[PDB]
Amino acid sequence: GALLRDLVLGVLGTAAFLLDLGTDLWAAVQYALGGRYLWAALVLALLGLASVALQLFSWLWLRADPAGLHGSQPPRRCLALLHLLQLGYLYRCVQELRQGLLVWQQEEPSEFDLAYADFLALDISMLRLFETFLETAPQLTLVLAIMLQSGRAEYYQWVGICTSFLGISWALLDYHRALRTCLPSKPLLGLGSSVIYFLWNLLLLWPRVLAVALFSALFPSYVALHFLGLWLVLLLWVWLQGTDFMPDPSSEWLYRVTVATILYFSWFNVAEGRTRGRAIIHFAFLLSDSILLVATWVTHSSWLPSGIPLQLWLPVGCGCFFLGLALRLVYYHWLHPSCLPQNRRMTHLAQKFFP
Amino acid sequence: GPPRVKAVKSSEHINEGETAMLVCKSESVPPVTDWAWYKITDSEDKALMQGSESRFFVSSSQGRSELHIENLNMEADPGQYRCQGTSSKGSDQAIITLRVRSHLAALWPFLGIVAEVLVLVTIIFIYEKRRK
Amino acid sequence: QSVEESGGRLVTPGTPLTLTCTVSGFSLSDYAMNWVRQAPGKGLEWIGIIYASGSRYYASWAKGRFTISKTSTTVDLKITSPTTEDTATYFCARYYAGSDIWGPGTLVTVSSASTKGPSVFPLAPSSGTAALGCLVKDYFPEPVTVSWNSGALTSGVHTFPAVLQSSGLYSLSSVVTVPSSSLGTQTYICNVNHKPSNTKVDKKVEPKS
Amino acid sequence: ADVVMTQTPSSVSAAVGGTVTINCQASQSISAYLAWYQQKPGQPPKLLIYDASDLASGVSSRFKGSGSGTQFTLTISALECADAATYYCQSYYAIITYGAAFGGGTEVVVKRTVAAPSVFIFPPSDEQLKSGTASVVCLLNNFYPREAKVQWKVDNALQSGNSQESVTEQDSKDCTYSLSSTLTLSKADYEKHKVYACEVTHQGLSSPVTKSFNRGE
Ligand SMILES: CCCCC/C=C\C/C=C/CCCCCCCC(=O)OC[C@H](COP(=O)([O-])OCC[N+](C)(C)C)OC(=O)CCCCCCC/C=C/C/C=C/CCCCC
Repeated sequence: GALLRDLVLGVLGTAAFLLDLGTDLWAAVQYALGGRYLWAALVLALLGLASVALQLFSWLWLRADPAGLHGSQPPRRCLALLHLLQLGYLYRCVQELRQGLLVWQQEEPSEFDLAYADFLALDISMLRLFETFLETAPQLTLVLAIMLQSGRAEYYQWVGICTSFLGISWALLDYHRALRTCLPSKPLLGLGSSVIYFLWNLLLLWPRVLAVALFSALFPSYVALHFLGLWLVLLLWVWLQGTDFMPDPSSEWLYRVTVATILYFSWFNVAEGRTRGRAIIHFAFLLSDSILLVATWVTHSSWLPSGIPLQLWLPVGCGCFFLGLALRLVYYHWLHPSCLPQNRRMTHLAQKFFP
Repeated sequence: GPPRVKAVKSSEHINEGETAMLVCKSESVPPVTDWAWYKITDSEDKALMQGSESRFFVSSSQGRSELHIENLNMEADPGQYRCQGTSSKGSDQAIITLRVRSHLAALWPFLGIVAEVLVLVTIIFIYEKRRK
Repeated sequence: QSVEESGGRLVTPGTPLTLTCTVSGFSLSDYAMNWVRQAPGKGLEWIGIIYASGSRYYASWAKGRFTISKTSTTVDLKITSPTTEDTATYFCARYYAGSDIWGPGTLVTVSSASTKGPSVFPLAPSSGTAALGCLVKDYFPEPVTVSWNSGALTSGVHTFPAVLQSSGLYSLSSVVTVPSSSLGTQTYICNVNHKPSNTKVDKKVEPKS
Repeated sequence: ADVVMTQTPSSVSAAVGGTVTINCQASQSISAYLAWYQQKPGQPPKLLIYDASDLASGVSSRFKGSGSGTQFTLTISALECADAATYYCQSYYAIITYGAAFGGGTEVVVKRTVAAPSVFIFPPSDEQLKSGTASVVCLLNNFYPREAKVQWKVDNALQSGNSQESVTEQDSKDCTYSLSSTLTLSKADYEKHKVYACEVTHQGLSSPVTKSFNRGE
């Protein structure tokens, strides 16, 4: 069942990421040929910077990797023309697909090949997490901001937000799958831990996206300052923290960049295992900023066209917030545990996540 | 018969630096020929003459009068204004309240944000540098 | 309560021009007057306003390019330096609450070309309802009015909007549908009038054998 | 600084009896002094709503203005064919400082039932050839929808660049359109060829209709 589970889950992942890119692109095209181009330019640049940062992640990790990945037909040059062409994250996917398929089809290969496959699926999982909080999350905030600001919601945008949502759902499920599969799973329902992980994290993730959106639509000229400021502080926090996630020390610039940007939307432990203190500090940041933002909306109330019902979505915000908080408590209290190519990044992160 | 005048907006809230336009209207027959605006003060009501301080303007038509106040001041402009229309059969009055929002409340998400950033930096800088 | 503009015509760039709006049914001392312009096939541009007291306020983009004044019965709008980008229809409107009473509007064209009279050619009816019309071609500048049988034929009259040609002259057709039986026992004459060239032409459109 | 009005959408359609909405967004607080106007092609505009909610004199109740602050919205119901026109909003809040700029405009197109176009062609009259020019007119009458393609064929050759189209506004009685196509040619090129046709393609036509005539005959 392991082989089937792997291949089908990975198919799901690849398809999801595809669909999400497709919808985003379609939306952008619609914008440009539909009217104003500033929204097309913003989605293009957001896409670009995201893609480029995942591209430099994958290229860094490849450069570090010891003697392995021998089934790499392009000898150091095509890999680079590929990554340099902004088209990437696809080679890792196809590689996972082809490996898993070759294994499934083979009767019973060596315990080395299987480990290589597990490492491939762990890598892809990681890069999906990073893809989701670097690309789909901002893209979702942007789309919500345009819907609420212009006031005219169309089919493309509804589908882009059901896609974004599906991408965050897959992403966080795959990342809980990975985090638990890297260490001995003492409990018996790791799928139930994964599901309540998706529920908690997304339940509180959404209100922050709505908040940022609301802001972005009430003051589109202050988003740059706001995000740059908070990101400066988060970055600084990571710098004051420790970072030994990937071999290259000089290259930690990217890891701290991403950690900075992921904290802006959720809670991602950096490198220590001292809980119940940095959690409350986070939650007080995220909450205070979201409350301030909502407050800015309730101040500049009559400032947006009567489009999406705002006297129905906002209550759902506090409801999802409260619920998320509850299941987060339930996750830490109840499910949260106490304590051959091998991914040293995922061993790292797993041990630093389960102290 | 007697005229009946009413404000378009009984209460308004504009901000300093801009120009408020209060307007009264009436539909009685005969129409209101002359209109007069007064500002309410403690125990006395002062008439608003056109051209005062190069910032007041009155534009009157049959049964309708606009009061334009430029460069909304926080000290003398906010308050209650009374419009009085005098038709050949009598006169009537309406009351309009004007508030002036300042830049303190306008630049509320700027000070708020920079204060929150300052607080965050202090919290993290004491929680790690010396406490941790 | 009405107003009527006058002074629209063709002028060369740089030559000043004064438009006059004559009110009727109300005094200019008890109501304000707005001046609004509209380019061919575009939206309305607000130019300026003159209050009852006499104060004049102009739009930001129009500061200096225009001048508003008024007498006891008319409001005048002078253009000091018209440009090619100043060709538009100009309306005057009484300001009470927005602009309720509007004028018919006068057309001001600014170009280097000269006026040219219109040429009218009959569209003979084909051979249970026949169509026929008049082709108003190679005229300048706008506008031209077309009426059928001194204004007695209105049902079915379609006047197509003019279009600019390569030579720089406008052209349009005015067609009308009538019963085929009537072509033999009824005279159809189109009356084209082009005020800028003072050209009145009444052309009959007879059927072809 | 003059207040700028952002009128959206540019176009809006509905069937006879439906309901349309138009939104105007002001650059600054013009809380309740916004007027709505209906301008028909050729005729001058007519004031529809003042103070953003008060109906003008002699105006039907189908027009309803709502909104305040910086967002306003006009709504029409029971859309008759006489409603086909362009609508504009206009701010008049403290004109002496921000002006009275107008909106971009909103062409309201009524969506009636499909109507096939009656096609007639008119050769240039003998009097016009004296001047030295020939103009052929292809008339599409009382049709719907507005989208239609006119093609000029001279001696089976497809012409392009020597013709001009013109489309009228929606009729106030039956919501139909009219279109004229004026092929322009010199005397020489007109006498050179023999057969002239006007291939008209439209949704209301189940098959391409080709009206043609012969020179002289
Ligand atoms: C190398 C440096 C890297 C870090 C910095 C670079 C990238 C990230 C920064 C993003 C911020 C971009 C903000 C754009 C500002 C300019 C907007 C503009 O000029 O006009 C926007 C337009 C205005 O429209 P209007 O005039 O009708 O407004 C009328 C307004 N009133 C109603 C009041 C009259 O409205 C709109 O489009 C509103 C849409 C706004 C969408 C904002 C999305 C923000 C997302 C943030 C997440 C970022 C992730 C980056 C990845 C991290 C990598 C390290």
